[PDB]
Amino acid sequence: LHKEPATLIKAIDGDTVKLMYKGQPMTFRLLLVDTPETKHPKKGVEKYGPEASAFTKKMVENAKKIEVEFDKGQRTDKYGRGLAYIYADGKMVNEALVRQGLAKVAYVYKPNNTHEQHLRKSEAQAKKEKLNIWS
Ligand SMILES: Cc1cn([C@H]2C[C@H](OP(=O)(O)O)[C@@H](COP(=O)(O)O)O2)c(=O)[nH]c1=O
Ligand SMILES: [Ca+2]
Repeated sequence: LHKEPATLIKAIDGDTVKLMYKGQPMTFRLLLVDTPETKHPKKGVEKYGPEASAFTKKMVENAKKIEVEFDKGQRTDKYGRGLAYIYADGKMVNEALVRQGLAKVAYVYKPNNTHEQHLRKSEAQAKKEKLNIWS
């Protein structure tokens, strides 16, 4: 996998952010995780939804550099959102969320699962420390 630069446009929620990529505005959906819903009515505003959003926001807004890393399978989901691992000053947002108990490992679709084990170890640690979601 290779990282490429992107510029923040706006953080939408814990797992969705709008970025300028290759000179174009796009919405990215974080690969392999799911932060609680703050938007869809069919879901409501789930617990930690707001916390997860704040965490991501803070993380991307305060970063010097943002980078996107596409996996080896499809790069967009059926809604047209780019599917990537996003890094803030070299720190993976996807993992930071899981490590804090602010997201669960979800939507594992081969071959897009290069960092699945890594994300899975962080999640177990978050679970064993009973953080947020796991509290
Ligand atoms: C993360 C991810 C989500 N999606 C789809 C699965 C879900 O579709 P459905 O809308 O049918 O549930 C949705 C989850 O996104 P959200 O958490 O943003 O709702 O996005 C993919 O297709 N591939 C992915 O890699
Ligand atoms: Ca979500």
